[PDB]
Amino acid sequence: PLSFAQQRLWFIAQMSREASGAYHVPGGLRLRGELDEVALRAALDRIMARHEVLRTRFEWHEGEPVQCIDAEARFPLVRQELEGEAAELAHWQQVEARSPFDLGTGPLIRGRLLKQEHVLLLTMHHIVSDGWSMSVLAHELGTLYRAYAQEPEVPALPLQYADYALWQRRWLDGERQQRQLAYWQQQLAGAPALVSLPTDRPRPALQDYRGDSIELTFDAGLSQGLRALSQRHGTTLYMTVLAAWAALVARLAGQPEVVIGTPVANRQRAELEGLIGFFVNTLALRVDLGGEPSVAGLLAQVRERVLAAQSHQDLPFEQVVEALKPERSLSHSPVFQLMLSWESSPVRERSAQFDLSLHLHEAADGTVAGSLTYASALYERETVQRHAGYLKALLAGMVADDTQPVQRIGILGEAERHRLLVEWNDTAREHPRTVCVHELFEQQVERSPDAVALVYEGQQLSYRELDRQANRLARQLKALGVGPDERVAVCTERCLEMVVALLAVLKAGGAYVPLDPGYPAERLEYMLADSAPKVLLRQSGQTLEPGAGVAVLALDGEASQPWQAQPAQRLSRDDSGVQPHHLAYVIYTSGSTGRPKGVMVEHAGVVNRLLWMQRAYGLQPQEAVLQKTPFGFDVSVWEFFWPLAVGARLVMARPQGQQDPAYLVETIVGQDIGTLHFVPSMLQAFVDSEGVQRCRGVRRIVCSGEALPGALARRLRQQLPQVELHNLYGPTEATVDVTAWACDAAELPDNIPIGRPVDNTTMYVLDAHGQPVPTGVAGEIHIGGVQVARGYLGRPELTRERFVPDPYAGRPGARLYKTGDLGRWLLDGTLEYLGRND
Ligand SMILES: Nc1ncnc2c1ncn2[C@@H]1O[C@H](COP(=O)(O)O)[C@@H](O)[C@H]1O
Repeated sequence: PLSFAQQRLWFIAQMSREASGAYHVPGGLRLRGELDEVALRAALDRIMARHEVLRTRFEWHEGEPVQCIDAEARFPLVRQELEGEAAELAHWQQVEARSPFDLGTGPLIRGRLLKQEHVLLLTMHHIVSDGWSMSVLAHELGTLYRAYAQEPEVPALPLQYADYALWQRRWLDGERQQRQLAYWQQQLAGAPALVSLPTDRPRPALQDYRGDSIELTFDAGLSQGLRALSQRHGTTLYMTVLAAWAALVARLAGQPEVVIGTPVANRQRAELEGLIGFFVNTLALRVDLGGEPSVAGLLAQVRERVLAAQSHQDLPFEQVVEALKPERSLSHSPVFQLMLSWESSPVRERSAQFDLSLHLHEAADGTVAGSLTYASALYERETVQRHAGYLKALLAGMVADDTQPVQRIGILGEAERHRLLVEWNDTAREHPRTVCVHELFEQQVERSPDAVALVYEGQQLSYRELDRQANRLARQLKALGVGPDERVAVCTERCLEMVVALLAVLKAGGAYVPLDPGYPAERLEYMLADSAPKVLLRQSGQTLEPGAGVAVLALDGEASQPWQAQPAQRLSRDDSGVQPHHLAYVIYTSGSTGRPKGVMVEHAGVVNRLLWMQRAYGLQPQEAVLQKTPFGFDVSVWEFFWPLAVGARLVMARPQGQQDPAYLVETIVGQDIGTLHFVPSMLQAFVDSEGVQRCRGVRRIVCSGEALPGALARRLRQQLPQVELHNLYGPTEATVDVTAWACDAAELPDNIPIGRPVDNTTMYVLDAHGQPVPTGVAGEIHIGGVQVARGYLGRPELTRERFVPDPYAGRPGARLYKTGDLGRWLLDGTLEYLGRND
């Protein structure tokens, strides 16, 4: 656990170390033949004196750096002889390119050799070489050894690198540099500053240069098909791969435009092709994927922008970045974060200057091979391998049909597709298919009839007492026409009679409609008329009048005494006639602006939601739950019926009690509350409230409704180290909650996942065309399974738009709910909430 200054200074110190080796040009060469250590010195010294760059040093001389060219050129070759094989070669080769040079005075190109089988290692500094110059140096060394092996004084160089540098000084000052600057500032203006590729970990504040790589090859079949495809469109094999990778990245990142950089040799004139020195320049290629282009159309755009880029390749890329004046970040590279390098007809790269670096070359077999180098801090290895699979899949689709929309080509492999759709939705759990919500309570009454069921301000009802009260009212409801799918509105503040009413409606075979008296009269009257209930159960004191032939029964007070004359025996299953597919409640949701919609929720889904909750958290009969949520919110559904189904007691909070910080803590302590709910905003008030640390008896805090910030979860641990924090997600249209995540990791992330689907529930992250997206890609959350509600009461058109057929359940008639929520799968099979679709 380092401090902030130490962690910063560590990343600052280790950034320089890994980047210190990134300014070298290594190269290996195995020498087979006769042991000819005599014919090697003249071939190495002649090549040194041939290129005045290799024997050039640099000094300070009053304000600016200057070049100090020397006369004689001697080669600094260290000699050894190793016993161990693989482990020894990798160690000597690593420190060969890792041991720094002396740019001040001394050599800048080293060498090591050891043994009729030798190994000539060569390493140059980037200020006097590059990738092209390394192969030219080995090209020259092979000829000079051959001329020695047959024959002294071994074609002369046509131009000096200082002549190139002197020409560049005038060109940078000329008006051709100003035109090339004007084009690049035009081409890259307003381009996206940072690619939003899905990362397995959040981006570090300081760019971590730790890298790794994977190997990828295109077989001869795909390689030939890409050659033929590119021939049809007048593009090179590089333009085709560039077009594919950009389309893939734009699709994965959810961005319309993608900027990909490419190292260019920058030896335009045929005069500098044999020269050694720093010549590479970088070009930033802005590829647009908007408008759903076709494979042919995208290839035409890339072909034009690559040709336009290669015409303006003299301008140094540093002057492009300086002109664009971007918000330079310490966390990512400027202008682009992805590089594609292409070699034509080395050690494993562990340094990552960019997020992804795709290196590809054309092999001898006609196949295309290379590597994909990734930043270890951002991506796991399996993510990068899936990324490489997408590219190969996208390339194959471009060959199979170059007229289709490029952004709709299938890229998912069958393994990942089956994992997303099936494996991560393996939630089937057998439950009694004929049990209704109230029957869960009735089964518990028989097990513990004298146990405490309800507590409200010094009043108590046992399980038997509560069941008999509900039976009496349920028989009165039956006498007023309450039955399957019929609604019973309930208007009351919290009290014992609130739970009597809810249980009585379910026992009578109907569905309850909660009417919170705190809402405006106009709102209550709309819901009362929209639901068209048979009966209105009303607390004494409430003045809500339905008219319209609706029967009004008093819920408490002297006016409720008549239905106490009803027998307290239970109604038979044939008397109420209710079944799990019948409605249990209609709870109105606002959604946005306009009239609220009544969500019709059936018994079977509620039973499944309650049975899962007990399996996951194991509420015991001696525990207490706090009823603090307004009963017009469906979170109250499990507050009511979870403890009553398992034997625990439900403590009804004082009306508007959760808004008093003193009352909440005092009630938690005074009543031994073990489980309660918070929306994240009110959990913040709880952890900031006086005396929250007194609540060490709390067992479970369930959080839902809003995004749960990781900092709040971590803050709750410091205040109540014993409490289990659980993040639950779900809309009303899918029965309260459909995913859950326990916040029990030793280190909690800033984005707390919403978790994994609950029992008999499926989750899908789909694109605009209803197709599953790769792991980590954002898409719209769709919910399947038994908890999907029946629909919106009296809104068949809206029901049809949001409750769509389920093509993935493998059973006819199944339906999905389109949530309007954005989410993504994490690589560990957990879901992450990202926001609203609009
Ligand atoms: N754990 C959660 N994290 C983020 N948003 C949530 C969570 N739970 C619920 N929501 C949001 O609340 C909506 C449902 O609210 P409601 O239907 O009023 O219960 C969801 O569609 C989400 O937008």
